Amino acid sequence: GPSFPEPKVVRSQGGLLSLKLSATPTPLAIAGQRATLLTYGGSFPGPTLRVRPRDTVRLTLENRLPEPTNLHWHGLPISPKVDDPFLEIPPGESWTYEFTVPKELAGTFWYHPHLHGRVAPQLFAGLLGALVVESSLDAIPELREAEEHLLVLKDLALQGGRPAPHTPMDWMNGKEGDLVLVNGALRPTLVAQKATLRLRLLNASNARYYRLALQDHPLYLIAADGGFLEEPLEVSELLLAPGERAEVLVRLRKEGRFLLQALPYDRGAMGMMDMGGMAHAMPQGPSRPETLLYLIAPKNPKPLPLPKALSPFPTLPAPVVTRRLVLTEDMMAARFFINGQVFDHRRVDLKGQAQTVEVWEVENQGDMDHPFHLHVHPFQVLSVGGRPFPYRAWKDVVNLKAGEVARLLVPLREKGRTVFHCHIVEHEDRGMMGVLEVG
Ligand SMILES: [Hg+2]
Ligand SMILES: [Hg+2]
Ligand SMILES: [Hg+2]
Repeated sequence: GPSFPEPKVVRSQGGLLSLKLSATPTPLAIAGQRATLLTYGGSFPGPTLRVRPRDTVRLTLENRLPEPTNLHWHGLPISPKVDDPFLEIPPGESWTYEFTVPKELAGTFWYHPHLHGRVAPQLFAGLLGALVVESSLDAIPELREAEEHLLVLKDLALQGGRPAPHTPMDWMNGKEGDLVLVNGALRPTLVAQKATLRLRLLNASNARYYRLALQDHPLYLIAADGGFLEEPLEVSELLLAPGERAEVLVRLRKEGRFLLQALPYDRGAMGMMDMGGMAHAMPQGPSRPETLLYLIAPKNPKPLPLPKALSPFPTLPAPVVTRRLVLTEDMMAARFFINGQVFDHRRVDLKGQAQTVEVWEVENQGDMDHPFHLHVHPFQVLSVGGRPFPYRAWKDVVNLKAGEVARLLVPLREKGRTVFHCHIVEHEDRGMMGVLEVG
């Protein structure tokens, strides 16, 4: 096969992507060992769905798991009557999701389960795949001539040839695994044929963070979770929290081998100690550095020039309401809260008006990082930790370190009931989720 493994792509045909996927336990070879995972389409990751604005998607999900499941069309601004976080597909049953891809949309999105209390074990076991919305912007020479790859960043732990079970500690911290994989492969080699790479990045991990840095190179950020930036932004490193996506250009500077690494990062995970009296909780400290892939540059690389511009960000109407959402933790109970409450699917927490803009102030009063995700309604991050964001782009997950406040500009789009929650998925399963109704 190609030296760099990527999920198989399924493309829309004549404006229609019609596909049947089964969620099924699947024996496969992964990282040199045999394991049974839970997969879509018999693969890990699931197939990449590649569509264009205005395409029709018709996806029938058959549930061959022993428990209920569903899909969340993560990042897509579509109706929560389709992207329905309350829908349960029982074992053996099927459900067809049908929607039209919005006209003003581009980027890397993804699909995975969202059923309260069951997300963490299902996602950890392999139920995830990417969804790419192609853009006319993709035809500009500076992108068209780049070598494009998808990197699905997802870790795993195996026990007895199956995904390792969640421990009590995993429910508190979010589960991380020792196998730190890219597209299900262990430290693959990417032998570049072109000097400019266009990498679409997806953190599909339950809880692991990826503090991305390419040896000897900067990265040029060109898209966030849900759309292009206005122009490329040069960065020395790029943190991807669980659920986040990004697209970068890499301009290879000389021949040789360069490591793409996940550098040490302390997200506030905790261990337990006993040193005289307490059987007390203690910081795990930063993650160990990981090599994600080996990038081999071609001979005499001469990168394309960067595009001068990408996509102008919409000028939003003035906001009509400000919200405050405070995140807190009870670590020893593995319970997590928004404004002092745990999720209740019967309880509406916020009621907003379609087509108005709201300001959401999300404050992390816990001691761990908490990435905050809102379904259905992409947002513009204005600032985090009191620092203004250095670009304008659509996001749907925003990371908050302990004590930080994020201020978000949230246009409400589709009407209906949807959810917002922590995307360390164990924390969502353990209560850190609320309900928004848009009318
Ligand atoms: Hg998600
Ligand atoms: Hg969700
Ligand atoms: Hg969290």
